[PDB]
Amino acid sequence: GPVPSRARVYTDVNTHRPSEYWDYESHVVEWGNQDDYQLVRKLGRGKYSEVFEAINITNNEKVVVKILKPVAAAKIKREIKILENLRGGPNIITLADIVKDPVSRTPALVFEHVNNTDFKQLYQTLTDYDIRFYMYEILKALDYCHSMGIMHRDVKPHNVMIDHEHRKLRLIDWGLAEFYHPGQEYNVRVASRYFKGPELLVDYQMYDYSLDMWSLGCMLASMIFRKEPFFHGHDNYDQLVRIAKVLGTEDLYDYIDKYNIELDPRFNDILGRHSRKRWERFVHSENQHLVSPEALDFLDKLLRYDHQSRLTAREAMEHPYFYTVVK
Ligand SMILES: Nc1ncnc2c1ncn2[C@@H]1O[C@H](COP(=O)(O)OP(=O)(O)OP(=O)(O)O)[C@@H](O)[C@H]1O
Repeated sequence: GPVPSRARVYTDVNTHRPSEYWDYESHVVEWGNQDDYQLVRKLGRGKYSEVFEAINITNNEKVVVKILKPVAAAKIKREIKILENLRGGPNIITLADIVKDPVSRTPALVFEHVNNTDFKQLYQTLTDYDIRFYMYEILKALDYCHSMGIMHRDVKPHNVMIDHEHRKLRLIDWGLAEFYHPGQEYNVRVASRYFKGPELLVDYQMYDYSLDMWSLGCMLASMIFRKEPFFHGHDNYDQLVRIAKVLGTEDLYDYIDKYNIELDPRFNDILGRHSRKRWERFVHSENQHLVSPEALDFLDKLLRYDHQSRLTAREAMEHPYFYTVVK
Protein backbone atom coordinates (compact mmCIF):
# COMPACT_ATOMS: atom_id res chain seq x y z
CA GLY A 1 0.00 0.00 0.00
CA PRO A 2 1.11 3.65 0.42
CA VAL A 3 4.64 4.24 1.78
CA PRO A 4 4.77 6.16 5.13
CA SER A 5 5.99 9.71 5.57
CA ARG A 6 7.05 11.97 8.44
CA ALA A 7 7.72 15.66 8.83
CA ARG A 8 11.40 16.68 8.33
CA VAL A 9 11.09 19.21 11.24
CA TYR A 10 9.30 19.18 14.66
CA THR A 11 8.72 15.47 14.23
CA ASP A 12 8.59 14.45 17.88
CA VAL A 13 7.44 17.72 19.51
CA ASN A 14 4.23 16.02 20.80
CA THR A 15 5.92 12.80 22.03
CA HIS A 16 8.20 14.87 24.37
CA ARG A 17 5.40 17.02 25.82
CA PRO A 18 3.10 15.78 28.67
CA SER A 19 -0.04 13.92 27.45
CA GLU A 20 -2.10 16.93 28.77
CA TYR A 21 -0.60 19.07 25.94
CA TRP A 22 -2.04 17.09 22.98
CA ASP A 23 -4.70 14.81 24.59
CA TYR A 24 -7.44 17.41 24.00
CA GLU A 25 -10.26 14.93 24.92
CA SER A 26 -9.10 14.80 28.55
CA HIS A 27 -8.88 18.64 28.75
CA VAL A 28 -11.13 20.29 31.35
CA VAL A 29 -12.50 23.59 30.04
CA GLU A 30 -12.23 26.60 32.41
CA TRP A 31 -15.54 28.48 31.90
CA GLY A 32 -15.80 32.26 31.97
CA ASN A 33 -18.92 34.30 32.68
CA GLN A 34 -21.21 34.83 29.63
CA ASP A 35 -22.65 38.04 31.27
CA ASP A 36 -19.26 39.80 30.65
CA TYR A 37 -20.14 39.85 26.94
CA GLN A 38 -22.86 41.81 25.20
CA LEU A 39 -23.49 40.81 21.57
CA VAL A 40 -23.49 43.80 19.18
CA ARG A 41 -23.98 42.46 15.64
CA LYS A 42 -23.87 39.24 13.65
CA LEU A 43 -20.70 39.10 11.50
CA GLY A 44 -21.34 35.75 9.82
CA ARG A 45 -22.26 32.08 10.00
CA GLY A 46 -20.15 29.15 8.86
CA LYS A 47 -20.68 25.38 8.93
CA TYR A 48 -19.66 25.02 12.60
CA SER A 49 -20.41 28.48 14.17
CA GLU A 50 -22.23 31.84 14.18
CA VAL A 51 -19.83 34.79 14.61
CA PHE A 52 -20.67 38.02 16.45
CA GLU A 53 -18.96 41.32 17.23
CA ALA A 54 -19.44 41.93 20.98
CA ILE A 55 -18.24 44.16 23.82
CA ASN A 56 -16.54 42.94 26.94
CA ILE A 57 -18.46 45.17 29.39
CA THR A 58 -15.77 44.62 32.15
CA ASN A 59 -13.26 46.76 30.12
CA ASN A 60 -15.47 48.19 27.27
CA GLU A 61 -13.18 46.52 24.66
CA LYS A 62 -14.40 44.96 21.39
CA VAL A 63 -14.33 41.17 21.11
CA VAL A 64 -15.49 38.48 18.65
CA VAL A 65 -17.75 35.66 19.83
CA LYS A 66 -17.87 32.41 17.88
CA ILE A 67 -20.95 30.46 19.11
CA LEU A 68 -20.34 26.82 18.20
CA LYS A 69 -23.03 24.59 16.55
CA PRO A 70 -24.15 21.52 18.67
CA VAL A 71 -22.05 19.05 16.66
CA ALA A 72 -18.79 17.11 17.02
CA ALA A 73 -17.87 17.54 20.72
CA ALA A 74 -14.26 16.29 20.16
CA LYS A 75 -13.77 18.94 17.45
CA ILE A 76 -14.74 21.69 19.97
CA LYS A 77 -12.22 20.43 22.59
CA ARG A 78 -9.49 20.14 19.90
CA GLU A 79 -9.88 23.83 18.85
CA ILE A 80 -9.96 25.04 22.49
CA LYS A 81 -6.76 23.08 23.40
CA ILE A 82 -4.96 24.32 20.26
CA LEU A 83 -5.97 27.96 20.92
CA GLU A 84 -4.79 27.58 24.54
CA ASN A 85 -1.46 25.96 23.56
CA LEU A 86 -0.72 28.71 21.01
CA ARG A 87 -1.95 31.70 23.06
CA GLY A 88 0.59 34.56 23.04
CA GLY A 89 2.44 33.11 20.03
CA PRO A 90 3.48 35.55 17.23
CA ASN A 91 0.49 36.57 15.06
CA ILE A 92 -1.78 33.86 16.59
CA ILE A 93 -5.36 35.02 17.39
CA THR A 94 -5.79 35.34 21.16
CA LEU A 95 -8.57 33.24 22.74
CA ALA A 96 -9.73 35.71 25.47
CA ASP A 97 -12.43 33.48 27.06
CA ILE A 98 -14.70 30.43 26.74
CA VAL A 99 -18.32 30.81 27.92
CA LYS A 100 -21.51 28.67 27.70
CA ASP A 101 -23.95 30.57 25.42
CA PRO A 102 -27.32 31.02 27.23
CA VAL A 103 -29.36 30.55 24.04
CA SER A 104 -27.62 27.80 22.04
CA ARG A 105 -26.44 26.06 25.29
CA THR A 106 -23.13 25.36 23.49
CA PRO A 107 -19.57 26.69 23.99
CA ALA A 108 -18.87 30.23 22.78
CA LEU A 109 -15.24 31.20 22.05
CA VAL A 110 -14.30 34.79 22.75
CA PHE A 111 -11.42 36.21 20.73
CA GLU A 112 -9.50 39.48 20.60
CA HIS A 113 -11.08 41.76 18.01
CA VAL A 114 -9.02 42.62 14.90
CA ASN A 115 -10.23 45.73 13.03
CA ASN A 116 -9.39 43.98 9.80
CA THR A 117 -9.15 45.60 6.38
CA ASP A 118 -11.53 44.25 3.66
CA PHE A 119 -10.07 41.10 1.97
CA LYS A 120 -10.83 42.40 -1.56
CA GLN A 121 -9.14 45.70 -0.56
CA LEU A 122 -6.09 43.74 0.75
CA TYR A 123 -5.68 41.68 -2.50
CA GLN A 124 -6.21 44.78 -4.74
CA THR A 125 -3.92 47.20 -2.93
CA LEU A 126 -0.92 45.41 -1.40
CA THR A 127 2.38 46.66 -2.87
CA ASP A 128 5.39 44.38 -3.55
CA TYR A 129 6.91 45.44 -0.19
CA ASP A 130 3.58 44.78 1.65
CA ILE A 131 3.22 41.25 0.17
CA ARG A 132 6.78 40.47 1.43
CA PHE A 133 6.12 42.12 4.79
CA TYR A 134 2.79 40.26 5.40
CA MET A 135 4.13 36.92 4.06
CA TYR A 136 6.95 37.19 6.67
CA GLU A 137 4.26 37.87 9.36
CA ILE A 138 2.30 34.75 8.28
CA LEU A 139 5.50 32.69 8.43
CA LYS A 140 6.09 33.77 12.05
CA ALA A 141 2.57 32.33 12.90
CA LEU A 142 3.19 29.08 10.92
CA ASP A 143 6.66 28.44 12.30
CA TYR A 144 5.29 29.02 15.76
CA CYS A 145 2.35 26.63 15.46
CA HIS A 146 4.44 23.98 13.63
CA SER A 147 7.17 24.35 16.37
CA MET A 148 4.34 23.73 18.86
CA GLY A 149 3.36 20.46 17.06
CA ILE A 150 0.30 21.91 15.37
CA MET A 151 -0.73 22.15 11.72
CA HIS A 152 -3.38 24.76 10.82
CA ARG A 153 -4.81 22.91 7.75
CA ASP A 154 -7.00 25.83 6.63
CA VAL A 155 -4.50 28.52 5.55
CA LYS A 156 -6.33 30.82 3.09
CA PRO A 157 -7.01 34.57 2.66
CA HIS A 158 -10.18 34.64 4.81
CA ASN A 159 -8.26 33.07 7.73
CA VAL A 160 -5.54 35.77 7.66
CA MET A 161 -6.84 39.02 9.27
CA ILE A 162 -4.80 42.18 8.54
CA ASP A 163 -5.23 45.49 10.32
CA HIS A 164 -3.46 47.38 7.52
CA GLU A 165 -3.43 50.60 9.62
CA HIS A 166 -1.34 49.06 12.43
CA ARG A 167 0.44 46.65 10.02
CA LYS A 168 -0.87 43.86 12.27
CA LEU A 169 -1.66 40.32 11.12
CA ARG A 170 -3.48 37.43 12.85
CA LEU A 171 -3.92 33.83 11.74
CA ILE A 172 -7.47 32.79 12.76
CA ASP A 173 -9.95 29.85 12.59
CA TRP A 174 -8.13 26.99 14.24
CA GLY A 175 -11.27 24.78 14.00
CA LEU A 176 -9.55 22.46 11.48
CA ALA A 177 -6.14 22.55 13.17
CA GLU A 178 -4.61 19.29 14.37
CA PHE A 179 -1.79 17.98 16.50
CA TYR A 180 0.91 16.40 14.32
CA HIS A 181 1.83 12.86 15.41
CA PRO A 182 4.32 10.95 13.27
CA GLY A 183 2.71 8.08 11.45
CA GLN A 184 -0.84 9.37 11.99
CA GLU A 185 -3.32 9.15 9.13
CA TYR A 186 -5.37 12.31 8.81
CA ASN A 187 -8.62 13.26 7.09
CA VAL A 188 -7.92 14.61 3.58
CA ARG A 189 -11.27 16.53 3.65
CA VAL A 190 -9.57 19.63 5.16
CA ALA A 191 -8.68 23.13 3.76
CA SER A 192 -10.66 24.99 1.10
CA ARG A 193 -10.64 23.55 -2.51
CA TYR A 194 -8.28 26.14 -4.06
CA PHE A 195 -5.73 25.80 -1.20
CA LYS A 196 -5.73 21.96 -0.94
CA GLY A 197 -2.31 20.38 -1.23
CA PRO A 198 -1.70 17.66 -3.80
CA GLU A 199 -1.44 15.20 -0.81
CA LEU A 200 -5.14 15.85 -0.08
CA LEU A 201 -6.16 15.68 -3.73
CA VAL A 202 -4.52 12.28 -4.32
CA ASP A 203 -5.85 10.98 -0.95
CA TYR A 204 -2.49 10.62 0.88
CA GLN A 205 -3.37 10.66 4.58
CA MET A 206 0.07 10.70 6.32
CA TYR A 207 0.63 14.40 5.72
CA ASP A 208 2.14 17.03 8.00
CA TYR A 209 2.90 20.75 8.60
CA SER A 210 4.11 21.05 4.93
CA LEU A 211 0.40 21.08 3.89
CA ASP A 212 0.29 24.68 5.32
CA MET A 213 3.30 25.67 3.13
CA TRP A 214 1.46 24.54 -0.03
CA SER A 215 -1.59 26.66 1.07
CA LEU A 216 0.78 29.63 1.70
CA GLY A 217 2.28 29.12 -1.78
CA CYS A 218 -1.24 29.29 -3.31
CA MET A 219 -1.78 32.61 -1.52
CA LEU A 220 1.60 33.97 -2.69
CA ALA A 221 0.93 32.93 -6.32
CA SER A 222 -2.48 34.68 -6.30
CA MET A 223 -0.91 37.83 -4.79
CA ILE A 224 2.14 38.20 -7.08
CA PHE A 225 0.35 37.14 -10.29
CA ARG A 226 -3.01 38.88 -9.52
CA LYS A 227 -5.00 35.64 -10.21
CA GLU A 228 -7.60 34.83 -7.63
CA PRO A 229 -7.48 31.88 -6.97
CA PHE A 230 -4.25 30.76 -8.64
CA PHE A 231 -5.45 27.13 -9.11
CA HIS A 232 -9.13 27.47 -10.04
CA GLY A 233 -10.56 23.93 -10.06
CA HIS A 234 -14.26 23.28 -10.88
CA ASP A 235 -14.17 20.51 -8.17
CA ASN A 236 -11.55 18.45 -6.17
CA TYR A 237 -10.63 16.42 -9.26
CA ASP A 238 -10.30 19.32 -11.68
CA GLN A 239 -8.31 21.05 -8.87
CA LEU A 240 -5.43 18.52 -9.37
CA VAL A 241 -5.71 18.99 -13.18
CA ARG A 242 -5.33 22.78 -12.72
CA ILE A 243 -2.14 22.14 -10.66
CA ALA A 244 -0.85 19.66 -13.27
CA LYS A 245 -1.30 22.27 -16.03
CA VAL A 246 1.31 24.42 -14.18
CA LEU A 247 3.64 21.93 -12.46
CA GLY A 248 3.39 19.19 -15.09
CA THR A 249 2.18 15.58 -14.99
CA GLU A 250 5.76 13.99 -14.89
CA ASP A 251 6.55 15.26 -11.35
CA LEU A 252 2.95 14.29 -10.32
CA TYR A 253 3.45 10.68 -11.44
CA ASP A 254 6.94 10.65 -9.76
CA TYR A 255 5.24 11.85 -6.49
CA ILE A 256 2.51 9.11 -6.77
CA ASP A 257 5.25 6.53 -7.55
CA LYS A 258 7.49 7.59 -4.60
CA TYR A 259 4.73 7.37 -1.98
CA ASN A 260 3.17 4.24 -3.65
CA ILE A 261 -0.22 6.02 -4.00
CA GLU A 262 -3.12 4.38 -5.91
CA LEU A 263 -4.45 7.36 -7.89
CA ASP A 264 -8.28 7.43 -8.24
CA PRO A 265 -8.94 5.95 -11.74
CA ARG A 266 -11.29 8.85 -12.45
CA PHE A 267 -8.10 10.93 -13.08
CA ASN A 268 -7.13 8.67 -16.09
CA ASP A 269 -9.59 10.43 -18.42
CA ILE A 270 -8.96 14.06 -17.21
CA LEU A 271 -5.26 14.60 -16.18
CA GLY A 272 -3.84 14.49 -19.72
CA ARG A 273 -0.10 15.08 -20.25
CA HIS A 274 1.40 18.46 -19.28
CA SER A 275 4.87 19.87 -18.99
CA ARG A 276 5.92 22.28 -16.25
CA LYS A 277 5.42 25.89 -17.26
CA ARG A 278 8.22 28.33 -16.38
CA TRP A 279 6.97 30.92 -13.88
CA GLU A 280 7.58 33.75 -16.38
CA ARG A 281 4.53 32.46 -18.40
CA PHE A 282 2.27 33.96 -15.72
CA VAL A 283 3.92 37.44 -15.75
CA HIS A 284 2.05 40.22 -17.57
CA SER A 285 1.96 44.02 -17.58
CA GLU A 286 -0.64 44.12 -14.75
CA ASN A 287 1.43 42.03 -12.29
CA GLN A 288 5.10 42.75 -13.25
CA HIS A 289 5.44 45.23 -10.35
CA LEU A 290 4.94 42.35 -7.85
CA VAL A 291 7.23 39.84 -9.55
CA SER A 292 10.95 39.54 -8.97
CA PRO A 293 13.44 36.65 -9.47
CA GLU A 294 13.36 36.23 -5.61
CA ALA A 295 9.51 36.03 -5.55
CA LEU A 296 9.59 33.38 -8.31
CA ASP A 297 12.36 31.34 -6.66
CA PHE A 298 10.53 31.43 -3.30
CA LEU A 299 7.15 30.45 -4.88
CA ASP A 300 8.88 27.66 -6.83
CA LYS A 301 10.11 26.15 -3.53
CA LEU A 302 6.65 26.20 -1.86
CA LEU A 303 4.58 24.82 -4.77
CA ARG A 304 6.05 21.33 -5.05
CA TYR A 305 4.00 18.09 -5.30
CA ASP A 306 6.32 16.29 -2.85
CA HIS A 307 5.30 17.64 0.59
CA GLN A 308 8.77 16.63 1.95
CA SER A 309 10.49 18.86 -0.68
CA ARG A 310 8.73 22.14 0.24
CA LEU A 311 10.53 24.81 2.29
CA THR A 312 9.57 24.65 5.95
CA ALA A 313 8.40 27.94 7.55
CA ARG A 314 11.88 28.63 9.10
CA GLU A 315 13.62 27.91 5.75
CA ALA A 316 11.07 30.17 4.01
CA MET A 317 11.96 32.98 6.50
CA GLU A 318 15.67 32.74 5.41
CA HIS A 319 14.73 33.28 1.75
CA PRO A 320 16.26 36.25 -0.20
CA TYR A 321 12.66 37.39 -1.00
CA PHE A 322 12.55 38.71 2.59
CA TYR A 323 15.96 40.48 2.59
CA THR A 324 14.30 43.82 1.78
CA VAL A 325 11.78 43.49 4.68
CA VAL A 326 12.85 45.61 7.72
CA LYS A 327 13.58 43.30 10.73
N1 LIG B 1 -11.08 38.03 15.74
C1 LIG B 1 -11.83 38.58 14.77
N2 LIG B 1 -11.85 39.93 14.66
C2 LIG B 1 -12.62 40.49 13.71
N3 LIG B 1 -13.41 39.89 12.82
C3 LIG B 1 -13.35 38.56 12.94
C4 LIG B 1 -12.62 37.84 13.87
N4 LIG B 1 -12.82 36.48 13.70
C5 LIG B 1 -13.66 36.40 12.69
N5 LIG B 1 -14.02 37.62 12.18
C6 LIG B 1 -14.91 37.90 11.06
O1 LIG B 1 -16.18 37.35 11.35
C7 LIG B 1 -16.78 36.82 10.15
C8 LIG B 1 -17.07 35.35 10.35
O2 LIG B 1 -18.05 34.92 9.40
P1 LIG B 1 -17.72 33.73 8.37
O3 LIG B 1 -16.89 32.65 8.96
O4 LIG B 1 -19.05 33.18 7.83
O5 LIG B 1 -16.95 34.47 7.19
P2 LIG B 1 -15.79 34.07 6.17
O6 LIG B 1 -14.56 34.85 6.43
O7 LIG B 1 -16.30 34.36 4.74
O8 LIG B 1 -15.51 32.51 6.30
P3 LIG B 1 -15.03 31.40 5.27
O9 LIG B 1 -14.74 32.13 3.96
O10 LIG B 1 -13.85 30.70 5.83
O11 LIG B 1 -16.21 30.46 5.03
C9 LIG B 1 -15.81 37.14 9.01
O12 LIG B 1 -16.18 38.32 8.30
C10 LIG B 1 -14.47 37.29 9.73
O13 LIG B 1 -13.60 38.18 9.04
